[PDB]
Amino acid sequence: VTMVVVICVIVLNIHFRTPSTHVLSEPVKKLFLETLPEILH
Amino acid sequence: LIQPSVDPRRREEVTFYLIIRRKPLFYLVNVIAPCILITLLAI
Repeated sequence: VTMVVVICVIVLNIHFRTPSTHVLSEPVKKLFLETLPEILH
Repeated sequence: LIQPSVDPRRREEVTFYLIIRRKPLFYLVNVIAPCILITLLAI
């Protein structure tokens, strides 16, 4: 449960990122939007 | 064998000592580790 809370904190950090605070890297975007959505399913 | 002090004008005893160490596994499992986890969440 401690590990899941840490995971939830990280996922909320990922969710609430904005252009004015972070830069969406193209390798990161391509990995998490094209590869892993296909792999998981 | 404990002897009493000399009387200018307590009784002699035989004393058995037990130096014993606690085995703290129960408190490590039940108190310390959850406290570490809660501190990690507080970070």
